[PDB]
Amino acid sequence: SRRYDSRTTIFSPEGRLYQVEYAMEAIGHAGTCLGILANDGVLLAAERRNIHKLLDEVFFSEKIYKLNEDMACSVAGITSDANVLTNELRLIAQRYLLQYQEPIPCEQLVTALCDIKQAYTQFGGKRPFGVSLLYIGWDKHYGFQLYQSDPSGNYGGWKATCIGNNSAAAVSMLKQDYKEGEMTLKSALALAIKVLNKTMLSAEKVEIATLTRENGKTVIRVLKQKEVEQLIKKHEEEEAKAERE
Amino acid sequence: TTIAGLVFQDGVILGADTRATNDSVVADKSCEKIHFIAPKIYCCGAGVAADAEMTTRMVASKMELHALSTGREPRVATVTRILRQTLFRYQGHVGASLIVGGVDLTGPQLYGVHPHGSYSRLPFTALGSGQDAALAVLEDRFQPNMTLEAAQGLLVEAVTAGILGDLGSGGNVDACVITKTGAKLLRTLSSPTERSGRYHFVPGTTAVLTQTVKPLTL
Amino acid sequence: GSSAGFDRHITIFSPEGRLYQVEYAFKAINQGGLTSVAVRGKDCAVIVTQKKVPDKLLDSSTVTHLFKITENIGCVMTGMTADSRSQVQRARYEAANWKYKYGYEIPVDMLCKRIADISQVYTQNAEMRPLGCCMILIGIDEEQGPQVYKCDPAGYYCGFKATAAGVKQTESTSFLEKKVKKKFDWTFEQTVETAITCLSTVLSIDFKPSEIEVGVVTVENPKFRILTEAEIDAHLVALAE
Amino acid sequence: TTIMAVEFDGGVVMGSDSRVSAGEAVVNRVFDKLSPLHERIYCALSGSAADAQAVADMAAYQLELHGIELEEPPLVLAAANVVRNISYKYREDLSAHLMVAGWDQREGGQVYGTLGGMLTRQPFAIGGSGSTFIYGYVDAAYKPGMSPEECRRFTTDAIALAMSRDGSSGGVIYLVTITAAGVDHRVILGNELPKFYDE
Amino acid sequence: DRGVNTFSPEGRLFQVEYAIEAIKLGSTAIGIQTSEGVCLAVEKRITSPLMEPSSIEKIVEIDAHIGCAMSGLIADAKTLIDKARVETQNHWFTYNETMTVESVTQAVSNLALQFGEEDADAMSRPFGVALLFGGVDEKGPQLFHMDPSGTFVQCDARAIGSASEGAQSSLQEVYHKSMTLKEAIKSSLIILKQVMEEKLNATNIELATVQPGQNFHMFTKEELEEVIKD
Amino acid sequence: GTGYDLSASTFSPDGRVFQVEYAMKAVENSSTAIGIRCKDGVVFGVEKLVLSKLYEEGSNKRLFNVDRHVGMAVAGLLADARSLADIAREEASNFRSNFGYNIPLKHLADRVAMYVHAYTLYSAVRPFGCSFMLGSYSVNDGAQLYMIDPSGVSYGYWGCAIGKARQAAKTEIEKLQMKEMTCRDIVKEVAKIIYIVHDEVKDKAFELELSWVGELTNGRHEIVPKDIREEAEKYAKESLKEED
Amino acid sequence: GYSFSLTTFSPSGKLVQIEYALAAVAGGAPSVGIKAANGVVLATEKKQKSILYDERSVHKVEPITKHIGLVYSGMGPDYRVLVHRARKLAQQYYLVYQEPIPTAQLVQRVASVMQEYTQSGGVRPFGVSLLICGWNEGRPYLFQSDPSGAYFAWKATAMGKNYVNGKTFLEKRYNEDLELEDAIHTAILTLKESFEGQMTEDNIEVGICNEAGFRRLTPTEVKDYLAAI
Amino acid sequence: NQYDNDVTVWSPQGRIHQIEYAMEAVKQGSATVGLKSKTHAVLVALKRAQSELAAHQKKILHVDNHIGISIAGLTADARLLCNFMRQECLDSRFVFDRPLPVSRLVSLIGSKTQIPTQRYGRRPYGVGLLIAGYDDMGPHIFQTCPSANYFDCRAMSIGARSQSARTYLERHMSEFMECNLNELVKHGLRALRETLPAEQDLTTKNVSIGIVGKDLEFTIYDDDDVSPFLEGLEER
Ligand SMILES: *[B]([O])([O])[C]([C][C]([C])[C])[N]C(=O)C1=[C]N([C][C][N]C(=O)C2=C(O[C])C(O[C])=C(O[C])[C]=[C]2)N=N1
Ligand code: NA
Ligand code: NA
Ligand code: NA
Repeated sequence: SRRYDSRTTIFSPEGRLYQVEYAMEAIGHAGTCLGILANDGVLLAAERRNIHKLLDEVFFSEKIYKLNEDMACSVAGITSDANVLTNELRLIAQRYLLQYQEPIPCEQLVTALCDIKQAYTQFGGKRPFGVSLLYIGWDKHYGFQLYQSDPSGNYGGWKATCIGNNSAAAVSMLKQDYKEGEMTLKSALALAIKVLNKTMLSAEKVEIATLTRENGKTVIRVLKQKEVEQLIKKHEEEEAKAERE
Repeated sequence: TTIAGLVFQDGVILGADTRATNDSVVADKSCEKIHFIAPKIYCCGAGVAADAEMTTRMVASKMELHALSTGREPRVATVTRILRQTLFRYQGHVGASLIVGGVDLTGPQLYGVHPHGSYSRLPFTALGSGQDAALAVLEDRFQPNMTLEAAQGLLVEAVTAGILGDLGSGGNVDACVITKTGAKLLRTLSSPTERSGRYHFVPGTTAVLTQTVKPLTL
Repeated sequence: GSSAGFDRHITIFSPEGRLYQVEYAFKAINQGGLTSVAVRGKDCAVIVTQKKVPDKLLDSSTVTHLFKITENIGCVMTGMTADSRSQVQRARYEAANWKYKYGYEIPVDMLCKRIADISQVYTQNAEMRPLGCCMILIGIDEEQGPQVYKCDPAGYYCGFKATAAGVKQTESTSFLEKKVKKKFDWTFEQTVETAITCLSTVLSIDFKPSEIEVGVVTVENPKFRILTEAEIDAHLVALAE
Repeated sequence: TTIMAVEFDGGVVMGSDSRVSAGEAVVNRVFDKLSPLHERIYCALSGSAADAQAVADMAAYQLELHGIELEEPPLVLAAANVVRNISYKYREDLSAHLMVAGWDQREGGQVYGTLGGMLTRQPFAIGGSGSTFIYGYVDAAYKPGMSPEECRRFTTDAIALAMSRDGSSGGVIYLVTITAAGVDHRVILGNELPKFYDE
Repeated sequence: DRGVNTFSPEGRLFQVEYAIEAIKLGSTAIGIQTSEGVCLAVEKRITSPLMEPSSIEKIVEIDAHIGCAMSGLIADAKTLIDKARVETQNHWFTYNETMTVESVTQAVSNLALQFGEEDADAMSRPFGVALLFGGVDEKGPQLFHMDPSGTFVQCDARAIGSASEGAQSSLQEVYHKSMTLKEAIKSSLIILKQVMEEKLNATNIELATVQPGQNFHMFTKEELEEVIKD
Repeated sequence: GTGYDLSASTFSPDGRVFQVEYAMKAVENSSTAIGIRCKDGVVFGVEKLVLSKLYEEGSNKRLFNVDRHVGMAVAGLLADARSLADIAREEASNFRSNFGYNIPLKHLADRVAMYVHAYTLYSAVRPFGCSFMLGSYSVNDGAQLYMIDPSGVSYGYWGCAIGKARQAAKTEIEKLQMKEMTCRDIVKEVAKIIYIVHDEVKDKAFELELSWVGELTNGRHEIVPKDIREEAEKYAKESLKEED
Repeated sequence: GYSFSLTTFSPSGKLVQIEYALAAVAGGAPSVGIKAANGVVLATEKKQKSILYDERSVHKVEPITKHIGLVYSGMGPDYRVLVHRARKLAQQYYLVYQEPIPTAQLVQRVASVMQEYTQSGGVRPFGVSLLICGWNEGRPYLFQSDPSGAYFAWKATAMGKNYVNGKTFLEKRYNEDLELEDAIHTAILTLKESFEGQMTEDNIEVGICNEAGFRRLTPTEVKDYLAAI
Repeated sequence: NQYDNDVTVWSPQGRIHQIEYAMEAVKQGSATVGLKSKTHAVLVALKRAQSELAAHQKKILHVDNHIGISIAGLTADARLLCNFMRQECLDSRFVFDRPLPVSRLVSLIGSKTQIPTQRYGRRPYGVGLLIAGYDDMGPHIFQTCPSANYFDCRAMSIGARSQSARTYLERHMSEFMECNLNELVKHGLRALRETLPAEQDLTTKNVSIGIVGKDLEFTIYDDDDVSPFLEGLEER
C-alpha cells in the first residue's frame, strides 16, 4: 500500500507540487485556447483538435461549454477532466441561483471550482484535474469579464490571455497588439484570428464564440463556418495588402 | 377504481375502468390503468395513484434490466417477488394494490398483490373500490379454460358491474389480452354510457387591465 | 514482455496493455497439479477430474474438487483449493439469493456470469489479488437444454460444447476438438466415456475407481449426481476392448 | 384462519383452511397456507399474510443455503429455530404465527410452534382464529400412536369444526403428509367436508 | 520508505526517536523544584529587535497553581497546552477541585503515542515537544518532565533543549535539596546566561514561579531587572 | 522469489503467493502436534517444548476446547492460534444461536477455513502463521477429524500431523490400524509417536499434552485424565527401549 | 482499501495508465461502426480459439435499452461492467424523464464512469473503447468512448487490430448518405481487411439500429450478407 | 532489508521481524522480577532513574484490589494496556459483582495485543508485563509480551540483564511454595540485584515492591515502605 502510493499531494524538495507542474505540461501539448475582453463584449477562440473527415458534428461546440445564462467557458487539457469540471461549474451556477435568485458573479463561480481543484493538490492522495479553463461572462458588479485558471486551483483576471500549444508565444503577441480600454469585439475578433494564424488555416480547425449584452439580456453564440471563413479571408487580404506597400 | 383479471385457455385477460377520482370529484375521464411491465406482462393500478404509477414504472425498469442481462423473456413470478419485497419494506405506506397478469415459459399466470406485500396466485381476481361487483360477476360465471371470446365478454361484464355499481369507478373499460403470441391492448373495449353546450362569449366581454405581448419568432 | 512501475506486483496495465497479475493467476491454476475436463451431450452434461489421494491417511470422501452449488447445478473447480472453496461458497450464496430475489432457479449462464463479474473486480482493484482457480459449471437449462460454462481469473466466461482446464488444458482441448468434428450420437454413455478417455490419453494413465471422480446431470435426472466408485468402475470396464 | 400439525411414527400430517379475510370480505377463498421451506419441511401460515409470507421466503432462502452448506437435508429443529429467531427479533413489527413441521433422518416426524418468537415441540399444535373454537375437540379426540390416516381424519375433523364456527376461517381444507417416502399433498373440497351438528 | 508506527531493531519507534532529535533544535529551558516553590526559566531566542518580546510565551499558566515550560516545536506545544487547560477545567467542573501536577502531566502523557495511519479519524506523527510542568498541589511543590515517547517523571531539577546536556551538569553541582526559592531562581539565570550565545536581559528571557501561598506568577521587566544583578 | 513476496495481494510469475508459503514455514518450524481418528472417537497429542522450567504445567496450552463437543489442536505462531480458537468458538456459538443444536465439524472446519482464507487475499492483512486440527465425535456423524493450514484448505483425515516432524510422524501413523482400534488403545500409541519424533538432542525437555473426544466421553471434548496420560507416557518411555 | 490514484502524471505530462489501456484496446479483437442516412451499423470479430466454443452463448454486440446498442475492442470483462452500468443509466433516465435516453446523453454518462477509474482510489482504468449506436429524434447516432472518458461522435470508424487500415479504408469508401443495406455490407468488408481465416455467420457478430430501435442480427441474416462477397 | 518495516510482511525464514524488534523494547527496558508462594504473589522492580537528581521511574502499577502489574518497555503502551486491564476488571465487578479471573484477564490481553500484529499500518504493543494476582485458584504470576503470547509462571524476570534473575529463580522453585511472605519477598529481591553489576546494589530509592495474596489487597511499597523488607540479608 505505502510502496504503491504515488503521493500526488506532497511538496518536492524545491518547494513545489510535481503533479501540478506535470499536469501543466499536459496542457502545453493540448490545443491553443485563447480569450480577449472588449468594451462591447467578450470572446473565446480555440484550436479544434477533433479534426477528421469521418467526425459527425452532433453538438453546437467541441471545446466551448455554456455554464449559466450570463456565462460560458472553454478548456485546454484532458477533455474528460473538463467534462467533470464543467458539469460541476453548471451545478455551482444553479446552486447559487436556487439560493439567491440572481445569476452567480463570474469571480465567485471561478473561485468555487478553484477551491475544489486546490483540494486535489493538498489532500486525498488523488491526481489533480489536468485542465486549464478560460471563462467568459457578464454580471451586475463588474460587467464583461475574462478569467484564467489552472490545475493548482489558482485563477487570475485577464484583459487578454492564452493556454495550450504555443501559450507563451501567443501571450507575448497579445501583449504587443492589445490596447486597454480602446478595443471593441470587431477589433478583438481580428486579433484572435491573427494570433491563431501564428500558433497553429481552415475554418474546421478553428472554433469561436462571442458573449455580448443586447437589450438587457446576455447573448452567447458560436460563430458558423460562413462567419469564420470570411474573417479568415479578411486577415489574408489585410496581411497581403501590407506586404505589397 | 375497478380493476380485474382472468386466466383463460390460450392466455390471460386484464380489465380496468378509466375514472380517476379526487376525493368525491372526477378528475380524469380517460386514463390507462393497465400499465406495461414486459412484452407479455402487464399490471393493473389501484389504491394510491402515485404508488400504483411509480412501482409499476420501477418494476418495468427492473424487468428490462433483468431481461437484457438474462437474454430471456421474463417470468411472471419474478415481477410478483420484486413488487412484494419492495412493498413489504415500506409496510403498506406505498399503497399500491395491483393485479399482475402475463404469460411466460411456464404458461399463463395471474397474481393478486396487496400494498402490505401479501400476494395470492389465482385464476380470477379483482381490486379497487368496486372490486366486489366485479368479483361477484366472476364468481357467478367463471369456469376453467375459457375461450378468447367468452373471457373478453366476462371480464368486460365484471369491470362494467363496478363502473355502474361503484361511485369511485366510471367511464370506459380498457382491456388487455395476453395470449402466447404477444399481447393485444384493447383500449376502449367498451363504453357503458353515451349535450347542447355552446356558451359562446363575445370577444371583449371579459374586461382587461394589463396587456403584454411577447413575440417569439421561432 | 515490457514492464514499468508496479505492473507485475498489482493489477495495473503494462506498456503492452497486459495485466501481469492476471496472467500469474492462470499460472496459479497449474500449481494444483491436476487437469479437469467437461463435456456436453445430447441429453446430459458431465465433469471429471483427478481424485489424487497420495496419503492413505486422508479420508478420500472429503478429498474432492466436485461441488454442489444448487440441486440442478454443480461444478468442478481446478487450481488453488482455498480459492476454489471460497469461489464455491460465493456461487452458492449468489444462486440462493437469486431464487430469493427473483423466485426461480438461477440459469447456468447467469451464475457463471455473476462469478465472472466478481472476478473482474479483483482484475481492476489493486487492493486484492485474483483468485487462482477456475470454475466449470454444469446444469440442465429448461429452454436451452444441457449447459457447460467455464470462467477465468481474468473475468472471462463462455458456454462450451466441451472444455478443459488445469495442467494439460491445451492437450485436453486438442483431444476434444478432434472428437467433436466427427459425428457421434451423443448419449450419456458417449459423453461420459469421451471425458474419461480424454483425461486418460492426455495424462497417459489407465485410471482406477479411486484415481478419478465424476459429476453429472441428465435430462431424466437433472439433480447434480456425483457418481460412486462402483458406478465409475462400470464405465472403465466398458472400455476394456 | 385455522392451521394444525400432527406428529406420528415416521412422519407428520399438516393442515390448513383457505380463507384470506379483509374484515367481513373474503379476499381469497382458495389460498394454500402450507408453504414448503425445504423438500421435506413445511410451515403452516397464520396471522398477517404479508408478514407470514416474508418470513417463509426468508426461512426458505436461509434453509436452502444452509442445506447446501451441510451437504444434507436441514433438520426440522433448524428450520423451527430459523422461523423462531426471525419471529422473535421482529416480534413488535410482525403479527404472524408460523407453525413449522417436517421429517428428519435423525429425529423423524416432528411438529414445532413459534408463537411470538418462542419454540416448543408438541405432539399436535393448532393456530389462527379458528383454533380458539376447537381446543375442546382436539383435547377430547386426540389419542397417541395414530396412523397417517387417523391423523388426516383428525386434522380434517378439527379444521372442518373450526371452519363451521369461525367466520375468518373457511373454504377448502389443504392437507400435507410428510414422510421419508416424500410429500403427499391433498385438497379436501368444501363439497366433501365432514358434516357435524350445525344449527 | 516506512510507516510511522515502525520499530527499529534496537526496539523503539523511529518517529519517537526522531521526535527526541527535534528537541535539540529547540531553545533551552530550566526548572528547579524546591520546598518553598517551583521556579521555571526559558530563553526566548529573539532573532530580531522588530519582533515583539512579550509575544513569545514559552512559559504559560495551566491553572492558578500550575505552570508549564516548553522546548522544541512551539506550534506543536499549543495543542497540548490547550488540552491540559481543558482537562483542568473539565476536572473542576466534574469534581469541584484542583488537579495534582502528576494528574495533569499524566493526562498530557496519554496523548504522546496517539498517532498512526490506518485505523484513524487523528495525528500522523508525534508531538516534537518536551514539557517541563511545575506547580504546587497537596503533595508540596512538584516539577515534572515529559518527552515525545510519553515517559513522564518527577524531577528535583531538570533542563531540556540545545544545551540540555551542558545545563544538567551545572544543575548537578548547583542543586541542594534543602535550599531556598530565591537561591533556586538565581541559580537558573546563572545557568541560562552561560549556555545562551545571546546575552541575558529582561526582554531576552521569561522567568516564572509557583509557591504554596502565591499563585503562578510570570516575572515582568522590572522584576527581572531587580534579579539581573547576579 | 524476491520482489513478489511481500503482500498476499501479489502473485509471483510462477503463480505462487509467497506470503502464504512463508506463513506455512512458521508452522514447519513450530513443534509437532498430531491426532488420529479411532473407531469410537478422536484423540489429540502435542509436543509442547518447555522454553523454561520457570513456567507452570498447563501453560502455552496448544490444545483448546472450541465447543463442548469439538477439540482444537494447534501448531505455529501461538498468538494467531488463540485468535483462531476465538473465531471458531464464536462461529460454533453462532450456529447454536441460528439453528439450536451442535455445529457439524465439516461445516465448522469450512466456516473457519474461509476465515483463514480471507487473510490470504489482501495487502491490508497477513496470513495466520498457524495450522490446526479440529476433532469431534457424535451419535449420528460419528468420529471426524479435519485439518486447516495458513492458505485455508480444509481436508478430512483418518490420521494427521503438523509441525517439525510432519512427514516423520505420518509414516509412524501409517503403521497403526486406527480404523479398528479404540480411543482407550490409541492414547498409548499417540503418546508413543510424540516421544519417537521428539528430538532430545536438538530441543529442550517437553510436556505431552493429551486430549480426546469419543464414546468414552459421551461426544464431549475433555482432557485425558492424569491416570491415563501417565500410563501412556510410561508406555512411550519403556517401548522406546524396545526399539533401541 | 487504497485511497490514492494509480493513474498519475509523468514528467512529460501524460496519464500513462490511459495510454497503456489504449494499447490493450489497440491489441484487441477488431470492431467497426458505420452511420448510414436511415440507420446505424455495429460489427466485430468474434473469432474464438476453437470450434469447441458455443457461439450462441456470450455476445460482443449487446443492447442497452430497446433503442441503443453497444460493441467494443480490448478487454472483455471490463466491457461487461460498462454494459451493466450503461443499462442502469438508461433506466435511471427513463424512470425520471419517461422518454428514451438520448444517445449523446448515454455516452456522456458512461464517459463520466470511464473517467472515474482514471483518478479514484486503488483502481486502474478500463481497457476498453466502446462504440455506441442509437436513434433519438428521427435520425441515427454513432459515438466512440475510450479509456480516458473522452467521447467523439463518428460518421464511421474502426478499433482494435488494424484500426489504422480500417479508418483509411472507410474514409475514402464512406459516403455521407449511404443506405443501411450498403453500410452493413461495408462494415463486413472493413472486417475482412483485418481478418485471418474464412468468414462465417458464427465467427463474426453484427447489430443494427434504425426507426424501430436496436437489435442484434441473426446468423442467417448475416449469412445473406456473406453470400455476395 | 525487505521484511523489517511492516508487521504484515512474513520473512522467508517464517518470522515477523516487527514483533521481534518490539520484543527488544522489553530487553533494553529496566529489570523486574515476579514470583509466588502457596498464599501470596510478589512483584519486585528495579526503578531506573533518568539522572541522579531526578526521582526514580514508576515500574509497578495498580489494576484492581486483586491484580497489579510491573512493566518493561514503552511507558505509553504500558499505561494504555494498564487502562485496558483496569477497565475489563471494572466491567467484571460491574456486571458480575465478582473479581475477574486472572487467567481470563490475561487471555483478553493476548487477544487484544494479537490484533495489530496481523493488520497493516499497525504495530505490536512495545511492552512486557508481569501480572501478580490472587483469585479462587490462589495466587498467580502471569507474563505477557509484544508477540501477544502469555505464560503462567511459578516465577519470572524481564528487562535489562534479566538472564541473571531467571537463573536464580530456576534454582529456588520448590522453596517458593513453602516460604512465608518475608522469605518470598527476599527471594525476589535477590533475583533482582543479580541483574545488576557488583558495583551497585539495592536501596530504598531504586526499588519498588508490589504484593497481593489471601489476606492482603494489591499494595505497592516504594520508599520508607520498602525499608522493613531490605533489612534482613545484604551481602554479595
Ligand atoms: B388468517 O390468519 O386469517 C390469514 C392467514 C394468511 C397466512 C393468509 N390471514 C388473513 O386473512 C389476513 C388478514 N389480513 C389483514 C386484515 N386484518 C384484519 O382483519 C384484522 C382486524 O380487522 C377486522 C382486526 O380488528 C379489526 C384485528 O384486531 C386488531 C386484527 C386483524 N391480512 N391477512
Ligand atoms: Na360508478
Ligand atoms: Na487486483
Ligand atoms: Na367459516
